[PDB]
Amino acid sequence: MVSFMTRLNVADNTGAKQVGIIKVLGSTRKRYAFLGDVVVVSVKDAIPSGMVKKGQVLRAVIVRTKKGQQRKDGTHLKFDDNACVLIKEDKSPRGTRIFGPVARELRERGYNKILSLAVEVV
Amino acid sequence: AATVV
Amino acid sequence: KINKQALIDLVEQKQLKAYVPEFSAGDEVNVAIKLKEKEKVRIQNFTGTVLRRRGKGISETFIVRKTTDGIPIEKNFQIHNPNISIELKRRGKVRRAYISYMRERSGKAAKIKER
Amino acid sequence: SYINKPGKTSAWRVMTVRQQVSAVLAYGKIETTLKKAKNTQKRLDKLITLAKVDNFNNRRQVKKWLLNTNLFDVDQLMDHLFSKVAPKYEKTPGGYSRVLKLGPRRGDATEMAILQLTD
Amino acid sequence: AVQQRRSSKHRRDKRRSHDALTAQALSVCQKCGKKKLFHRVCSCGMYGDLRVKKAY
Amino acid sequence: MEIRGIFGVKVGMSQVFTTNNERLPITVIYCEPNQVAGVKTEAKDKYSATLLSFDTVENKKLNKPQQGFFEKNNLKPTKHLQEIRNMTGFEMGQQITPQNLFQVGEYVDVSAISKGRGFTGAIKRWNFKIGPLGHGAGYPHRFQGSVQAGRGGASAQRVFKGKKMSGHYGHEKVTVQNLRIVGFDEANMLVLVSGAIAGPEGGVVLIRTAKKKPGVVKPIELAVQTEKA
RNA sequence: CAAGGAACUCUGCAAAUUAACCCCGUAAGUUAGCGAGAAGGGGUGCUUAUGUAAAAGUAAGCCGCAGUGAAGAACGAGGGG
RNA sequence: AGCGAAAUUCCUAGUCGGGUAAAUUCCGUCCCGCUUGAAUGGUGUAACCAUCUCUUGACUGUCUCGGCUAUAGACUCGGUG
RNA sequence: ACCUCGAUGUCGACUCAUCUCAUCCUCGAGCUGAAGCAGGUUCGAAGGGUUCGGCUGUUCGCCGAUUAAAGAGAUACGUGAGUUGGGUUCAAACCGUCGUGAGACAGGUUGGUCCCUAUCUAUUGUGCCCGUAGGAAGAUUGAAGAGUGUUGCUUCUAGUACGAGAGGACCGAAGCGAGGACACCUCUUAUGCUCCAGUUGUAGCGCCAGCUGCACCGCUGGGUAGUAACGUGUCUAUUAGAUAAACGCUGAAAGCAUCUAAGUGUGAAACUAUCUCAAAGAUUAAUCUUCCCAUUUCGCAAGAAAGUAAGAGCCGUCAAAGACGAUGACGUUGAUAGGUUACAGGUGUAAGCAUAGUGAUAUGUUGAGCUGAGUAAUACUAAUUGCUCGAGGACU
Repeated sequence: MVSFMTRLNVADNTGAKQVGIIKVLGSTRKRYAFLGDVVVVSVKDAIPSGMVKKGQVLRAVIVRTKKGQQRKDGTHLKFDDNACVLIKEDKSPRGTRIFGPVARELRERGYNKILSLAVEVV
Repeated sequence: AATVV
Repeated sequence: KINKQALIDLVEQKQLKAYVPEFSAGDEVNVAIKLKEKEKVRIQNFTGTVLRRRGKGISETFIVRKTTDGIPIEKNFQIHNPNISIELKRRGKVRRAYISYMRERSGKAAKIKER
Repeated sequence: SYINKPGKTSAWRVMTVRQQVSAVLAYGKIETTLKKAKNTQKRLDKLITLAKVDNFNNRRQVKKWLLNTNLFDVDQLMDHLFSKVAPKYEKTPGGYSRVLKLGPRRGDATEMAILQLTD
Repeated sequence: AVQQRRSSKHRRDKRRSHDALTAQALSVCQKCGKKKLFHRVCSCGMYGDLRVKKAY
Repeated sequence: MEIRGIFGVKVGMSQVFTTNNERLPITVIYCEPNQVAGVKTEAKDKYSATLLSFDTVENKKLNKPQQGFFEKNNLKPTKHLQEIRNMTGFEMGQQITPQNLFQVGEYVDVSAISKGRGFTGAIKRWNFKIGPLGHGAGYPHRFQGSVQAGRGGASAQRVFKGKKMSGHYGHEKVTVQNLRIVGFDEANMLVLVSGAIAGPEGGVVLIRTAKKKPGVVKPIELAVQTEKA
């Protein structure tokens, strides 16, 4: 689903377009990051202008997973791509605008800005 | 195999 | 002893709704879900098109797909589910009960309506 | 290992059932193994219970299994099936074929069985 | 791999101690003076009542 | 503990909704009434227990010893007999239903014989890892792994006792505890319990009071269908 | 064979795409011969009309998620010894 | 002369820079070249290599991580052995 | 230089581990250069866990990011009759050096075969026979055992105790996680070769149409039942008894003092049970219940020729089982298999016909036809009007 050494697109525009996973938080040998799982990431392909360059390491929250997950309620959410947003260290993201939908499960993790600047939450 | 050295 | 396996359907008749119409594989439908951030309930509107329809009871579930800002979104809906409103808007013609080719088609990805 | 014989596949068994049902429809008594008689019994009963409709739709659908025999070719055996086999068995629901067990064979001592019809 | 020490007659006999053939059940046909098997038909062609196979 | 037990047959599992917008998986058990056959008292057999019976069958085909025992004890001629340890407070010749042993949503545990699998491999049985598949594998590439405990008689030359090894799987009575009960049907005589239950459909199912949290309840309400035609 | 896509591992070893025909477009470098099928793309089914001997080509219409629908056809680039 | 940690280099994982999130490998320069070196040839070289090595796009059960199906064996039975 | 050359197969990696504690973490305590968080040190403790990658063949090492940590060692520096060959190292060749030469180099490079069908033992399963002073059927208890025992994050307690400001709790409670395990196919997927639909080439059923065979199940899109995880449920506790380290009261010896001599205690993932599984082959062969037996009776007086009537077995159709065997349900007083009917699911408008169209084709008849396992009814087919073993309860 989402695991080590995974390249994915960037839902917001801090300067980066393609981002690779480097490790997944939680206990040892997590090997699977779900929606809302903080992940250490690196930038691979990025536009020149912005506040980031190619080489830095940041922390990100996944907002889109192609496989999806069976929610506690019973409904299932799916995607056709993989999107992530970047944060500095706090729940507040660095991004100025978030493109595309964001999962509702993130409400259970904080990050109120993600809900606040979403085009429409699924 | 062989050649135990 | 002796049974008929209709007890599966017998313990079932306590949770069905009889207002769901018929819609097979390629129709444009809308669904609303009740979200509870607080005792104030919010009515999420979810338009889309039928992708699959399969089940043997409460397991009867369908798939709704929408597109927004170039990104497509999939969802599974249980036909028999409280706080779920199901309506039919447009009917089309498809030759497959489940359509899988839609996952890689956007742009003139539409079904001619039924005649 | 490697290239050794394909052996029994879906094709081979479907032939075996088709050819055995054709033969039993031609004559009415077949010597085979018990577990092959069990395999061909389902197709035999399905075909002979579908035979009793006497219309072109089922006449077409039955062609998927029948095949010619040493004494009659495909067409005459087809006509015979609805001429005197189908119109004879209509008041009794299914179960028209029976299997009886013989002694072990001489060569491989395998289980031999008679498959036959019953009035 | 191979055996290290020769297996005497004792080992082979204790190994074949359970290999003997068991008798197969037999029954007498009603109109056939033969000692045929159980649930089977002998060389004269009767399972009893219904006939089925040639005389020989 | 004052455990309460009852018997049934797993007939199939289906899901039913509840409040708070939660989806629950539920198994359905046909609860034929059990009939007490004996009370193992602490004074006579030195252990408290209760022996019951179920699956009544026609008396003629039933064996002679069981028929005589049931005739002398004045019980329903049944097919299965079994007892539960540490169950007291029931007289001989009594009726048992799951609607006077349990509450609406109290915790229980369920036991049944595990479904068989045939002679399985080591990796599938003890969740081992398949070895390499490329760069050369040898004639085995799916097997137990090293069973070595050492080479030489100083520490080894015997295979350790009870080491995880290939063999029979399943067909052994396993148990999963801490399951919430959801649905009672005295009109159709069925019990609907959350989670999943080991054992194939058509076997024996034993529902007992959970040894972890006896007499612990939690309210669960069946969801209602509002949108009507 | 889900998602990830070399994280495997002594190293992409093995395994996967690309194939046939037709139509577009092709570098750095060079001994000016090549490199080169470079790279990177588009069409291929059916019917009718036109078009030649047939094809090819064009247009109109039709169906299927898919049309050398099956079967046989080169993974590529950059740098070095 | 030329070339130069090169298949040559002991200290060596020499220094620095490029490449990577992170580099005893790879590329470019620096040269107390322990022992480079001129027909036992030195340097550069277009095309080619079932040659070796490094990076990379697609690519995939190599892998995170195991599962199913079909056979032919292996397993029971009959004959030989 | 003691055992091996009439061969004892040598690193590392992979899988699988097991053991010791001189503890890497979680746990308890003392001291402090312990204000509180975060520490340092020492004692007690082996139940569990103790990461993923780049470089190099590598252990080691360096580096990067995590976490509770990325422990020290051993087991022929664990394990090639379980895998690999990356190397020392076999024959080829090269660069540098030594050698006047064949050639050599702890100088380095490119290429280079890993044999073996399991006897005993040991082990995981699964059986036949026999045994427990009658047999059979069940249900039991438990002698000795096996497995499970890992923890994080956020919030309240509370910015309270502490400190001054920065900073910041012990003690408990609640909610959600990772890893491992037991299961289970309702949802999601994977598979699903006698399922469905579409589809190219080709040879046939004489041609149209419709089918059949073949081309990896011919290919493609779905998909019954079953089996599976990436899927969902739970397990990871609580407490009792005796304890280590330590902590005490009372108390003298030794009028004081002192946790000890008597006594009475507190005290941890350790220890016995509390959880799960099996178990009377536990020969020391255990307990209870129901059912069965009665034909005089002789020879070398032994209870002997009649050996159930309780039941079991032979054989048969099967799977909730399954390599074989067993186990489990049923054997004409039957629902076990097969067929038929009905129904569920899947598939998606069978074929023919009618109409529109010059033709690919389109609409109605039609949500129709089809279907291995799916659910149940139904004696139509299959399980015969069969055969064998099998009782007189030894003495006190």
